[PDB]
Amino acid sequence: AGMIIDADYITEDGKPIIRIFKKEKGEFKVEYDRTFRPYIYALLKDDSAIDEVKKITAERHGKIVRITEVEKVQKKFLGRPIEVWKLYLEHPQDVPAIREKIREHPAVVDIFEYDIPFAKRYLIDKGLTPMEGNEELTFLAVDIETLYHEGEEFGKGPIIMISYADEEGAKVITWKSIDLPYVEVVSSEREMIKRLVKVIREKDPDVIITYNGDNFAFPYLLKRAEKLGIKLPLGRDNSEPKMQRMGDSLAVEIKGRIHFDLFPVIRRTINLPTYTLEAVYEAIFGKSKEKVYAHEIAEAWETGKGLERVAKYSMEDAKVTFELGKEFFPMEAQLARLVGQPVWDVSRSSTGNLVEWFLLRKAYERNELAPNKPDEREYERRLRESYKEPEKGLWEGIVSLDFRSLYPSIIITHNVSPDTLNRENCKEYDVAPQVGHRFCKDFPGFIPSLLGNLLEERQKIKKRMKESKDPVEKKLLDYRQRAIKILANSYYGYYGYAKARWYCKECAESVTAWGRQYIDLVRRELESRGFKVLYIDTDGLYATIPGAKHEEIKEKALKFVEYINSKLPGLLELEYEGFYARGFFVTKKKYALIDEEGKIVTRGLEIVRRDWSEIAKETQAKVLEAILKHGNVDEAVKIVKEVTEKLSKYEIPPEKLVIYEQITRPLSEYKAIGPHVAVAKRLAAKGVKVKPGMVIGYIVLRGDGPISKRAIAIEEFDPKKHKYDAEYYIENQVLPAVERILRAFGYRKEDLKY
DNA sequence: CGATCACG
DNA sequence: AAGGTACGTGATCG
Ligand SMILES: [Mg+2]
Ligand SMILES: [Mg+2]
Repeated sequence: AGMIIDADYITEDGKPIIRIFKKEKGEFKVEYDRTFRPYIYALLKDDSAIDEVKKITAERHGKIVRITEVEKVQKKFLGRPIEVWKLYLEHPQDVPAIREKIREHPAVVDIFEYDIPFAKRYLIDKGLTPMEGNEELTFLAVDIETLYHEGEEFGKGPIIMISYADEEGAKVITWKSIDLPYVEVVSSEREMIKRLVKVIREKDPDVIITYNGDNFAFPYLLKRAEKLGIKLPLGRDNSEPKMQRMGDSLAVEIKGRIHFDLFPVIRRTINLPTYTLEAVYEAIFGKSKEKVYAHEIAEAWETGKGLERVAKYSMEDAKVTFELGKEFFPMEAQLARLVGQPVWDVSRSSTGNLVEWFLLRKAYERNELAPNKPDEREYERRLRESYKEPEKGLWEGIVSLDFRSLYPSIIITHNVSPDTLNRENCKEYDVAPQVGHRFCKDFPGFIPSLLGNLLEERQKIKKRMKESKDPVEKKLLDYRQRAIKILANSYYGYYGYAKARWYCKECAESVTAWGRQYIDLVRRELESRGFKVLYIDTDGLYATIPGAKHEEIKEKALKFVEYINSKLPGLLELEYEGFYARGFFVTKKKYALIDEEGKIVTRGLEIVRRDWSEIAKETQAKVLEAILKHGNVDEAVKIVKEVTEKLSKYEIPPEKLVIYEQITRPLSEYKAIGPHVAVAKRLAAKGVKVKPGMVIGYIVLRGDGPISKRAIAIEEFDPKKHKYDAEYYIENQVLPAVERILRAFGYRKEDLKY
């Protein structure tokens, strides 16, 4: 009746209850369902076996687990009818307890759909789609500033400012006197945290926007709330924000709301060497943002001087986080709806996992038994499966062309699907060029069928946009057709994704083989037009007209795409991505370009990370600037020769030689003792409370042996007594950072010293 | 070398 | 207050 924003489950008297969080004509509504039961499927060697199989037992929470009910069902598997048994369980946590007991059984051929989280199982099976309708959501951006000193335990320093922003403006809560109109002064860290809780409960936002709140703002708020003995009842059910382990990093959920962390979103959507809020804001809104570094914040807080500067930075962090959230949420909301899963989960997923959620829902709709995810063995074998070289030098006036909108059409016309591949007793088939894979034409494949529907749906949205005089629906429909384009263009890549259920190596190669015929046509037609192709990948190409005027290159390129699209049948489409003033290419997905506005765009080259020393990062940025901004590779080579000589002669300040690496576990848990851990053990031995989250700063000293034995804690480094390892900083830091870039110009590691 | 570890 | 724990690249260890 309203708009679904999330779904989860609660346990009551040992039984699961599904919770559906809704927004209905401006109001928060929570619907409960007690009737949905967890299940798996089992393919048996013979029907007789069910009598033995239904009697399988497990143990969970001290008590035994049973198969509640069994049901024989007819489904489709590998494009063939299949008879399997639906095995019902009492609680979803029963599934991981009993699934291997069922799989182990001598009469069970295989088990299926045994790793689908219960709340997602519910949404699929009940045919429920989140984010449908015109329902208007409310938003709040939240940020925090902490007092930090070098290499402190996560949460030792207090939170000193909390900022938030809305359409009503950006505000700061602090516990020191600062005279600014947007600053609220409270008495303590405890009262500042309680004020944020009060702001969230009163504003009752549907969406809480953060910039990396999954790993910084919420874990820190929770750590300080713990130390202070106070609760954070931010959930609409008064629950505290909940930390979820996603990879090695975290994910924070706020119940009844959408915690929208922009950090994974922006990282997926745009290409930047660093994802600082300042770099991101400038990239999206073309406006500069000032950074106030942690050491400046500590100095201002401790001295009590220059606090206005810190409060302005805190306020801007919230204000720009609000603006970025409003910019990036509409597309995440349309992707959620398209795949039929909540924004929380979708905003945190790869495109491959978006495809899998879309396929799982469509598989239920079409009574198609879903394949299983590969085991560790199969996953590694897929990674091991096997399926031009760029022009050297510095090129000017580079035009970029995108091929990606070609592949969905190839999958559909050739019926490329795992269920149509090398079918026995097939009457008509398509044979892939060179590779020779045969795709049955007798029935539309599961994937080609879905893709066709997706593409038809996009054409209908586009037709509705041309015929619409309402700018509000035109905006919404624009996000919708874009969301379809993103999902449709992810299928080619998905066929080759090693963790995919509907993984198909032969599908991916066949699509590559058929796609190549069009790529060779584009290449030939460009070359006859005077263009030189500098780089080609399955995704696109880069070309120039050697020694031509920039507007002439653009005009001819724009005319070229207009022409090719008129020659290519159907929905096969070439796209002019952009233009670059300069660029160079090293190998596949290793290149660097500069646009006409001076913005450097690189792929697979930059080392902007804390585990690389400043000297290596500084040298790399300088080499890229000499090449792209100055068009001078000889300047770049001289930069490297000068830096290495300076390292040899001990002319580089020790602060530019520090390496930072986080401690992620108790020190005794390490299998390999890397330099940061060798340093950490020595600190612990000295009485330092070494805990996970600590970031270890070290300098590699001159000497015999591996680097771990020669690493020193930065706080212990004495320039008089210690001598850094110049050979380590030259060969393991500086030269690796620049050798890949310079290789594009004919230099070897050996050519970059005197 | 393969295993282990960390970055964003 | 559930809920399977990404992914891909590169460096140093053992
Ligand atoms: Mg959830
Ligand atoms: Mg901040």
